[PDB]
Amino acid sequence: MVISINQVRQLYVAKALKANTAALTTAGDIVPKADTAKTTLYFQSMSPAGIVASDKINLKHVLYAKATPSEALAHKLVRYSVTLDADVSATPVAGQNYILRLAFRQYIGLSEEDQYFKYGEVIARSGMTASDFYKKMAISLAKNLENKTESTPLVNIYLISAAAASTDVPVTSATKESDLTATDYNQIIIEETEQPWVLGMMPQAFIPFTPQFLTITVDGEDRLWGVATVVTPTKTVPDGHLIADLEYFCMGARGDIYRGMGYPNIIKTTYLVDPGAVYDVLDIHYFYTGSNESVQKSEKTITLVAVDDGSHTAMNALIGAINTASGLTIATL
Amino acid sequence: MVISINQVRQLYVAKALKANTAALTTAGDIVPKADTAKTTLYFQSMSPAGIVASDKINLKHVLYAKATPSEALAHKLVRYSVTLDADVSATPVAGQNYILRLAFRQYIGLSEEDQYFKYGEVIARSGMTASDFYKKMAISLAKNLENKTESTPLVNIYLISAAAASTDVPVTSATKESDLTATDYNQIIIEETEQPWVLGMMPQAFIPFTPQFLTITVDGEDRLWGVATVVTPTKTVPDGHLIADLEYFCMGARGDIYRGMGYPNIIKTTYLVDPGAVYDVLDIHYFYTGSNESVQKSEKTITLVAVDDGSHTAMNALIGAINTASGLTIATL
Amino acid sequence: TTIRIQHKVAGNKLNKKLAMGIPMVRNLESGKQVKDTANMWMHYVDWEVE
Amino acid sequence: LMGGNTQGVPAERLQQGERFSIEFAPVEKELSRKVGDVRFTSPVSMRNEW
Repeated sequence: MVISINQVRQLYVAKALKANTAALTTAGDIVPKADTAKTTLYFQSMSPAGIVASDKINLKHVLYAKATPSEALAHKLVRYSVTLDADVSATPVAGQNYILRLAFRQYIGLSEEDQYFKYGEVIARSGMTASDFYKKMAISLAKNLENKTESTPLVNIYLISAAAASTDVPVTSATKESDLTATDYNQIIIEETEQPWVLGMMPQAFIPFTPQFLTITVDGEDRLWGVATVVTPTKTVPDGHLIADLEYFCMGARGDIYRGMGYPNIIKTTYLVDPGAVYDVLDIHYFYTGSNESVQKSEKTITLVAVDDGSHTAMNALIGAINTASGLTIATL
Repeated sequence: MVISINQVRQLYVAKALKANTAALTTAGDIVPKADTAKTTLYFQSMSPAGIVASDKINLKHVLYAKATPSEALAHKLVRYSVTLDADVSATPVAGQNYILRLAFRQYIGLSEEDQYFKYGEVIARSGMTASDFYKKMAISLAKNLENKTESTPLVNIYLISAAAASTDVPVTSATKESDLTATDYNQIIIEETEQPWVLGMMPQAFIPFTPQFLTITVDGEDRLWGVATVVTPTKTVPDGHLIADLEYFCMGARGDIYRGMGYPNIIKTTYLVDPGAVYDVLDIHYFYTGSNESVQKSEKTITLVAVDDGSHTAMNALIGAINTASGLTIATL
Repeated sequence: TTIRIQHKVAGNKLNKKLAMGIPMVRNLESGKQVKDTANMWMHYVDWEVE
Repeated sequence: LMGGNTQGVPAERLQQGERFSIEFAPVEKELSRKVGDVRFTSPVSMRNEW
């Protein structure tokens, strides 16, 4: 995850909090250090290879210091709710083929020009019901979108029973109309699915989609049967994978930039971020200005990430520490 | 009234103070707008064409912010009192020609510093007393300076009788001794005059003067007879014309800089300052610093005018709102 | 590794001839230990900067 | 107050109407910072008929 930097960015994992430079026993222990006359601030961190300190922060040249919670970084997955238009017809047409189209916007390549379309076709029948049509439509999408041969996950598709009205019924390529025993299906949800991830090689990305419809003859005129609607998301990709790449990136400023170039002849960097966790982040923006002519600023950032137990204890304790040592006020989250 | 600028000046008229953006209905309606954290301040003003917003003021970069009472911008009209000194002679000496001079520092139509005179002749005879002298000297002055022939005198002449001592008796190029029938005239007062003003062509301006007396022979000695003392002014010149010009010039910084140049092919701007009203002014000097390597300051100022009604009510409320919004401590009038 | 140095002079030193000069033990490349004198203060600044 | 004054300037010289004039902008001989500014004026026009 290559990012933009305001001339530098540096990261320190606050696994623990020790209150003294003496108590820095294990990696990830961090202490905020500021003199009584609050003019400088820095952090003594315990590295896999010994103690280490961060650049000193002039409490006069600090621009913004803010803590961001884990949920702020959790990508809510876009989910649509496609139903058939009660205007055209509240029920399927006897002998029409309903072909739903899912145009995917950012496919393998970065650009919006890298398009990819997936279809779900359902030829309706006399006596067919709406629930039965949603059933078959979702199953067709499953075979096309939730198949196992697809190179990359594309979308999740569900079903909702009016009786439930909130529970989403998964519909996978193994599912079959015998397993979907209901008659009050209202809609078809199509949700965004998390793409893969690799530290330093595949950043956390997504591929978005819009559902498009083809036109059916309802009396004698071509018309669209469906209305695609965006409803509140309910799934979120957690922060663990972003912070990890952030550390994989921001530790090359404090150290080795040749992360792996030179395979036998390299210098491995041990990391302290577990991508299976949820960290709250804290960023401080500050600068250095020189003397009598070197007034040009050098804006800099020092980021601290702490795991969230659900109530932001590690960070709130870290905030109290920095605030009582620096006189700052960083608005505990 | 072309002025000197610290890279910009912008003027907005506070014809009415409203609490919200929704209440901006008439042109001149204004509301100070600042966030709850008090990071930036801006003004939403109703122009004849929709609401316009001012520049945003980073409330950390405010250099100064003071308001004026509308009495500071008023110009008192200078007036002397001429009198013949009892030292030389408490009454005119016969045969001597008394010639009074009015030393102006500019011409009537020009602003460059020059020496410009106007004269008044009187030749004294055996019976002429002080009253008759002031009378004939005043009429001579009027006929010599009130030879305008187009517009208006350059100074105004009056006489004061010892009985009144406060009632200025006007003298014009038409006056004649038959109109002046008193015998207790004791001085001559000469006030400055409000010269022609045009909105963006002729700035408000005055031409000071000094009554100088030439030499007469009294006992074989050439001597000066007069006493040009400076009595306190009684008339004033408000800022309406002065402010209106400020608007006319400072509206070319957000509007059209040409104003009548390509006369058929122009853009005409509507101005909300009422020349004839008295405005109390407010001003906020601020700057924009910038990013890395871009420390150079772009200093700016936003000034606001509001009619005074004796008590500076309008401006006092406007600043009270601005202090409530931006937390500043601007002082009231 | 990277090394830097600086030195600020007031612009009024452009050609400030020195009154008496400043004798110095200046060293050449190898045949060094040449005693020299600074008539202009710039020559003395230039030599130690280098 | 410049000019080596140690006593001040009487108020009489500091009253409405006292006209002032620009003389020059002096600076240091060492490490002088920018100072001064220039001035501009506009013309007028007169007209006459045949």
